[PDB]
Amino acid sequence: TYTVALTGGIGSGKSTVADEFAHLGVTVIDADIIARQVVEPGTPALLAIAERFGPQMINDDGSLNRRRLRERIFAHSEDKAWLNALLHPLIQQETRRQMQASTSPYLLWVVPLLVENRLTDKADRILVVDVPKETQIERTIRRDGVSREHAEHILAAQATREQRLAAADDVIENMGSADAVASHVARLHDKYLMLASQAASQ
Ligand SMILES: [Cl-]
Repeated sequence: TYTVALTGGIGSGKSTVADEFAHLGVTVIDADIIARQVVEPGTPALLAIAERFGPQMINDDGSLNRRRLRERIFAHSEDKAWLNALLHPLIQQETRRQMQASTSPYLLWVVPLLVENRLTDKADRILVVDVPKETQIERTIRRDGVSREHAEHILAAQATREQRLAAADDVIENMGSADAVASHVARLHDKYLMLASQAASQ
């Protein structure tokens, strides 16, 4: 299936761009969403986490108390492997299920912040969500509860803004009026529909 990679640094707001594509019927594959889905309220995996580590793992709406789980793994690094053994097969199965259930002309793949492979191994086109460096820092401080220096450190460990822009086929600046960002998405959506038709004609 014709695949567009959606990439962007921390604080780029790319999940809001992904949502705009989703609103046009595009299947969005996002490992961060799928990881939350496999431990949703009522799931066997969430029960296993609570039965091992305790009822403090579950908040009052039934969802995972992520910080309490992070604390447990931080105290006992051996429980990383247990958690990966529980969740990794579920994440693989759910990723594949969502891909197989897709009926859209193309797929949008939200690239993780830590990328292991060349994006061109998977993507037919690369879309970078770009914002100024200071916007990344500002948004990360507000959303993630980190200090400025921490945000600057995360940036230093990610691909640079310049490397991301150079690798991109298209760039969407997640800046200015939200209406205009959404119109930019709609314009790119048309380009991707045509490219998917061209790829399928072959
Ligand atoms: Cl292309």
